Amino acid sequence: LHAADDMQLYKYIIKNTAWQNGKTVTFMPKPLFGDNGSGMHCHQSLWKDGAPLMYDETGYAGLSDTARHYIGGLLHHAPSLLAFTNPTVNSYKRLVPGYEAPINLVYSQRNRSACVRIPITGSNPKAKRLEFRSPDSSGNPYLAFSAMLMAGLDGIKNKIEPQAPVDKDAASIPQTPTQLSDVIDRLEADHEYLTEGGVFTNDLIETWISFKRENEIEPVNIRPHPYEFALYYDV
Amino acid sequence: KTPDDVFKLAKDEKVEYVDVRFCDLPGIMQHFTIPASAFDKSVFDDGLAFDGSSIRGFQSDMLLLPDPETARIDPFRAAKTLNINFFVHDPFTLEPYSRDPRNIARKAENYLISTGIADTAYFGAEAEFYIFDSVSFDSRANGSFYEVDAISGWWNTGAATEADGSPNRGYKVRHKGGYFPVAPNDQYVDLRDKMLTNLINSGFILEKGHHEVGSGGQAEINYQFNSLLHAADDMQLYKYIIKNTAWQNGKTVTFMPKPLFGDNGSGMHCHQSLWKDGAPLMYDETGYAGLSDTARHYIGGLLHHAPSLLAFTNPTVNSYKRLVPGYEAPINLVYSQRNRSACVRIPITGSNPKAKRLEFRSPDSSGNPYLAFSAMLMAGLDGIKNKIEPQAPVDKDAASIPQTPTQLSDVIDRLEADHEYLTEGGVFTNDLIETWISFKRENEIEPVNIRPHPYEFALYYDV
Amino acid sequence: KTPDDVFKLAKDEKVEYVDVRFCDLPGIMQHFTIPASAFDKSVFDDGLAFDGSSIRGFQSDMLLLPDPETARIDPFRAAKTLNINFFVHDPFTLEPYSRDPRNIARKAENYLISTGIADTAYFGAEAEFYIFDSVSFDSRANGSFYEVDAISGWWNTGAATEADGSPNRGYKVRHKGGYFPVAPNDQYVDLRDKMLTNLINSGFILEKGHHEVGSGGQAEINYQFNSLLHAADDMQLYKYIIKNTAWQNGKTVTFMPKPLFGDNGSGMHCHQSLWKDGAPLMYDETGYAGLSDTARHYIGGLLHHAPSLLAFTNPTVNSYKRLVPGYEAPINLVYSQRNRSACVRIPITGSNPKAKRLEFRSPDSSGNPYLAFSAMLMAGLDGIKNKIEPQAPVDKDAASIPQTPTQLSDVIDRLEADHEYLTEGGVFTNDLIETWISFKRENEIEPVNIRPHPYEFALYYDV
Amino acid sequence: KTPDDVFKLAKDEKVEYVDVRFCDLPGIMQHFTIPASAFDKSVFDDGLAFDGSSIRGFQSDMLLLPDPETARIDPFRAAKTLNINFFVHDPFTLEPYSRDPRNIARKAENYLISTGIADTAYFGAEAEFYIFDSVSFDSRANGSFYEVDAISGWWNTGAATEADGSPNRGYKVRHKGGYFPVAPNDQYVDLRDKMLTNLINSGFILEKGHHEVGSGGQAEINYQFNSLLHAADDMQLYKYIIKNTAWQNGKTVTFMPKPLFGDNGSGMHCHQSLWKDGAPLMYDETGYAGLSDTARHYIGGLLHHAPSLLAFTNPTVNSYKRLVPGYEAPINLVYSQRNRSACVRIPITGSNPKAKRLEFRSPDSSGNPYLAFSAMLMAGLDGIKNKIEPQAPVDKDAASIPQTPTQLSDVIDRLEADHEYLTEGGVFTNDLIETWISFKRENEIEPVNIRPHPYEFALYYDV
Ligand SMILES: Cn1c(N2CCOCC2)nc2c1c(=O)n(Cc1ccc(Cl)c(Cl)c1)c(=O)n2C
Ligand SMILES: Cn1c(N2CCOCC2)nc2c1c(=O)n(Cc1ccc(Cl)c(Cl)c1)c(=O)n2C
Ligand SMILES: Cn1c(N2CCOCC2)nc2c1c(=O)n(Cc1ccc(Cl)c(Cl)c1)c(=O)n2C
Ligand SMILES: [Cl-]
Ligand SMILES: [Cl-]
Ligand SMILES: [Cl-]
Ligand SMILES: [Cl-]
Repeated sequence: LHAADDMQLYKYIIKNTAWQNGKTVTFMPKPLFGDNGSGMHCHQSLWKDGAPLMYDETGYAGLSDTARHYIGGLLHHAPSLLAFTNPTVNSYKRLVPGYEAPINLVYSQRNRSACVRIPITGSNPKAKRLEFRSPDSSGNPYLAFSAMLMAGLDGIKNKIEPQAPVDKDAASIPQTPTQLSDVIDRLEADHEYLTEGGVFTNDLIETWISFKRENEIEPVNIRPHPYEFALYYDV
Repeated sequence: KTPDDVFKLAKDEKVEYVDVRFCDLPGIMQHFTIPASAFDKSVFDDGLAFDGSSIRGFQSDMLLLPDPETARIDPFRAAKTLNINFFVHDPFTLEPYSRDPRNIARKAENYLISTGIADTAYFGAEAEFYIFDSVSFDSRANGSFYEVDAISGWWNTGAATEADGSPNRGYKVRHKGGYFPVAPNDQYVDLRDKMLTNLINSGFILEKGHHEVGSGGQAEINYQFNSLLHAADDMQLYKYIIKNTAWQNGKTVTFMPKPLFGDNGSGMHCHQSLWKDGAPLMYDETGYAGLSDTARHYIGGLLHHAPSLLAFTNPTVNSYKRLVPGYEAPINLVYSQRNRSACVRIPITGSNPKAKRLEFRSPDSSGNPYLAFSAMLMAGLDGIKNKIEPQAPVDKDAASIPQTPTQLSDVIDRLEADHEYLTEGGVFTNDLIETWISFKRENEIEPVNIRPHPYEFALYYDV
Repeated sequence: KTPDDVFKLAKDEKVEYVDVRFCDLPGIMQHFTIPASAFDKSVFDDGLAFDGSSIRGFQSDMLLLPDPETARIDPFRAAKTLNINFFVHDPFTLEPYSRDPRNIARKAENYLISTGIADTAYFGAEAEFYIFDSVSFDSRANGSFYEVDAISGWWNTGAATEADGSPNRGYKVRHKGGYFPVAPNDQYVDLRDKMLTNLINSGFILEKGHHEVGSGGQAEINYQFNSLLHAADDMQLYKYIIKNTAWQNGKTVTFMPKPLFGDNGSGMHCHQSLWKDGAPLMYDETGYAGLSDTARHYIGGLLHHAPSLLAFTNPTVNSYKRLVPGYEAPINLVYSQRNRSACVRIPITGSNPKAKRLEFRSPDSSGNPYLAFSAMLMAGLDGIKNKIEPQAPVDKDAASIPQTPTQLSDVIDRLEADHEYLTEGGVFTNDLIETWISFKRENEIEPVNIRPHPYEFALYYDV
Repeated sequence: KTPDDVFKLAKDEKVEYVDVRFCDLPGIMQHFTIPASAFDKSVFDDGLAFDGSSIRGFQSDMLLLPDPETARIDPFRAAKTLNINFFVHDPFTLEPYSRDPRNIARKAENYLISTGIADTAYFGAEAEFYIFDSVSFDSRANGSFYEVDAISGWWNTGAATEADGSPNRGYKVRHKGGYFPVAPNDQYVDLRDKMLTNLINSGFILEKGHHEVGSGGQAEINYQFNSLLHAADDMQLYKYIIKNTAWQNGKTVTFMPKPLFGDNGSGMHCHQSLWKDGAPLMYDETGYAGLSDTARHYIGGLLHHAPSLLAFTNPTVNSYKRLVPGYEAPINLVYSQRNRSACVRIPITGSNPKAKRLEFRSPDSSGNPYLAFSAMLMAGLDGIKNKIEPQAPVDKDAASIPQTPTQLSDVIDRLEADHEYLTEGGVFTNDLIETWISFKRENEIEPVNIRPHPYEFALYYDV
């Protein structure tokens, strides 16, 4: 909760420092074509009774059973999870099918192209964690962090096993969907994990799906893109 | 029309040049020019040699053979010129080149004959366009824009003076209740008439049921149908004449499906029928809407293959701004007689068997009529061969009725998954289909996809 | 054509002035004018005297003798004028001046005869050019620029209004799939036709295989080949007609190899063949690609001497912006039948022996066709005399294949190291070759070299 | 200087932030910032972790270790900041990363020791720069420009008013006979003094023989030499202080070799000497110009390896606009005592053994001093190990004397062919040299090569 509060305050302070100094800031995922997008890397760990739960010397990359299953949840639910972690049409201009894009549904230790990265922290158990790389700053950190935790928890409860990790840089590796409308469809089809313990309600999820369809997806869709004039004016 | 007819036309009209025209893959006509004195019998017999990376459009020698039916005097070129369309052949083998759209249309017609189902496929097209005064656009790292404009555009009622500094005289607003008001609301009468005149002078046949229509800056002139290949030739010539009549009169035309947001898109309604031994095949008093078994099965093919068929009939990203999920949009995969919202409509023609036909309403003018008409025929023919039964027709205006896909990328995926019907008889080749899929993915779908949309800034700049 | 033919043309056309033309070293035609009334037999017999620092281009008296085959009515000059090309002779000795490019082309033709190898060398050239609306540039102590522009240039899609304040009407963008679209995409149709018409009226022969082509602002009109000297005369006249047709219609043309960055360069494909006693020498059914021993050895010479040959066929710094190490560039020192990437291509002409020839693809229009065609013949002749065997031909599209050098300074070095083949029969003299090497080094290579390039500021200002 | 010294400086100066600096390959310093409160002993012992695609410059985790000798208060940053340079290490192995220029300089120093030839290599550099008021440039399809400007530039004597509309007050023209006139001809006195003051405040030592000099917009401030690595650190800090002193006073500085055509280029004269056990190794009364065997052999190495050495000392395309084949240019591969035109000069220092050294005059400021100094040492050390004998020195002012290559592409070729001396002791690795060769070819040489130069339009538009 307070991490999300911190994010809101971060954005507030960044935007207003700029504003007071005659500038203007955007957190939108992709304001510049042919230049770096803006992402939000999310580090996550679970703790119990003041002790870390993610570490195990014996597991791959120092990961416990609980950690691996959490990852299992993230990767399995990713297509729907992006409805909160990457909630805008503009998000999918960053998450693009042919680059360094964190769109590959695998976990890794070296591959700066996987959804989930395990930062190298050595043998210090406290530092062990997972970094979800896909998200951006375009939505709601309260909802995004919550949704991530719910995916992880569903992964633990159902002992979901993730695909084998990939440490080297074809059609074998699954992708995150490439459009908001697709991820909204996936959210509609698979939101059971979010309703566990009444954290998200069906009512809220349906509202979110409606809002994005009617206010965001469709209004962009019906409006001719300037580049369509370059392509097609003279057909 | 024969070679001798063409030479006679050349001599009578005192032609100075001959323009050698051939169609490229996306649907733009290409040309080079030769002196009339070099246009003789050896052009029809041996053909014209031309560099084959130039004929192919990518970076070997090709041979061009003229189609005498397509010969027309160019009404725009100062030097008296005869335009003729050609087919692309391999120089060694004389084989029709498999990626020349005109060959594909010819192959489609020959295939029809070879199945014994019919001997002629007739296509009639009604194509809309917009007349503008100006267009500009660009796409940069830090920004993007487009702007189309017209003196009489309804968005200009507030202008203090026109672009040339002359006064605003009004008569711009579109009213409820009537789409086709008389002058001065109609501000394009004389220009449209010039287009009409040029079409009639260029051999277009306008008779009963053919008209010139205008609504704001939008217009349409329809004309007599033709057999498949020559119907597509007619469409190319139509576009050529409309664009250049506008150009010569200080205007600029677009056939793009959706140039204006919140205004009518531009469609191409395609009428189709099959004929054998001078007799129609679509009629039967006893069938629904007067349709024979052959007609119903053709419809079956159209509706079944529609998701992939749109890759040719609606081949651009901009197409899907017209085919939009919540309007009057011809996106519903049903056939009907009253519903101006179904893919296939059966125009009401009474009991005259000759007039019976089907109108495919989804297409637009943004692609290649040679490929689009061919693709439509192939869908229909696969429908007949496999006796495909269409869903029950719908004559009344929920989740029950299937839709056409809503994005070019989706219809390209569907083409990839289901193009078997197009390869029958070698009309389309797997090679060509794969090329078409690549081209649309790399040059159209992806380049639009990676570029932020202006409205994304309205929605998201301040997230 | 005889002197009497020329006098008859002068009298029939009511010529008022005769333009005395001669070629300078780099390749620009020079002139002065005399009244027609002073153009008589004594011009052909004795010649015209003219100050010989003026004829030579540097700072003695020279004599000019007319070539009757080059006589043409000037279609641009208001006062009726006859243009004729001349040879430069020493007044005392009547010796052909060794630095007049026209003499060098004549010497090349006579040398051919004297070797007994053949009696006629035919050259066919296809030369591209760009049509622009404007050009400006300068080079100062603290800055430098150039800018070429055209209303219809693809970089101008975003212009609010045109340079004259008229509205932007679009149709500027180059599409994938087709290089030669019809109007209105083709925005130079009428102007190109005017160029074509002027060429035909000026005695150029356009028959089977000859065409007018346009792509954006780029164009080409090819025409019937000719014997070496007169083929080069034809090229000079071609450029003259293209440039001035443009000029009279408010445009400006350039034949420079590479005016546009990231767009097609302008090349000059050079077709060549040798003939003896009215019969072709290049054909043999049994040889690869129908090539005789004489043809293959000619190719051997072209490829062996290519690095030095480019000093005349690609004689400018700007040439090497077209001949660039990573493209479709005709820079690969091989011959081929399919590979549009080899220096020498053998056009496919079937079994007709007369049509067999070789196409040297590397050259551009930036220099001197008299010197370029001569230099090409000498390379081919040295190849025959020494029976030089070319590498195995390549019909498929690594470090194995040798390249043409990539800079003018390199090819000038190679010319300095290997010009023996040019001095055979005294066609080129050592004196001339040394002068050419000096000129290019001091006036072209070095002046470009010492001037910072604008992109160096992008790369390095902040180092 | 020790870690404790640095902490003491941080505390005394009330530093708010620490700037973590590391050098990229081409030679620009990179940084990120941490709060001062996180700058403690664990920074020196364990280092700082940072994303290793960010540290590497291409698209794994890297560790950064501070060099206490490089700590300096930033005089420009409003928040009180301490700048420190770092070495890049692999996190797992603690191995110095082989492509961090700072490590390379360190490896060079350690290698020297390990050969027993000497224990310390001293480098002194004199680097010139230009002060301008403005710069702009671009590179587009249809045109290209750059423009640098200064109110007092000699090309501006004719200006009716200055850029701000204030009157032209003259005193701009450069006169014959004196390069360093006093004010008001000298229009940068106060700005240069600010630069001088900032250097002194930043730990630069200026004593006997050190000065501030200005000529038009050009300037130089030299300062006490240092051991190799730290001399390169000093150079980076020098450039930093010059550029930002200018920036804070509304000006803009460039260290590019040749910003002005027909005005002095900007060079970096590099003084070098070897020392062992606190004693000089370069002196010998008996040798020519007071040079020991070790010195002469070092020179031998420099002159022998110069063609490849310039890949680091003169690493840009713009470098070769200064090193031009017909001037005072330090391009002659000889050593001398009087000839201000030789690569290596021996400054006259009399019989004081400590002062004896060699000045390499060819280099400029356009690259990476860490790599340049290292490469120079390696050439010298290869010269000593193989007792390379240099050509006879030249004290008088033809084709006898060898030149440095005249183009970056040539020196890159020479580096590719001869880089064995750089890999001795693993100072440079083959991997790094290949990367450097690729980088220069793909990002610098080729991009300049493919872009038409403005002067080509002057020369060739009308061919
Ligand atoms: C009226 N119409 C249109 N137009 C409808 C109005 O817009 C122009 C096309 N297209 C038609 C028809 C049309 O009537 N038919 C049927 C058809 C076919 C061949 C013959 Cl000989 C005859 Cl007499 C009739 C057709 O087969 N097609 C394709
Ligand atoms: C078609 N062509 C072209 N053109 C190719 C198309 O562009 C213009 C030049 N150049 C040719 C040829 C060409 O055919 N020949 C061979 C040649 C030579 C002499 C005679 Cl009498 C005859 Cl009938 C044929 C040649 O020797 N040359 C040089
Ligand atoms: C005067 N100078 C310059 N400057 C010349 C004027 O511009 C600044 C560099 N650079 C020098 C020298 C220079 O004197 N030396 C020799 C040297 C080396 C070490 C010691 Cl302890 C001493 Cl006392 C002298 C050197 O080794 N280098 C590198
Ligand atoms: Cl979407
Ligand atoms: Cl799409
Ligand atoms: Cl050069
Ligand atoms: Cl270079």
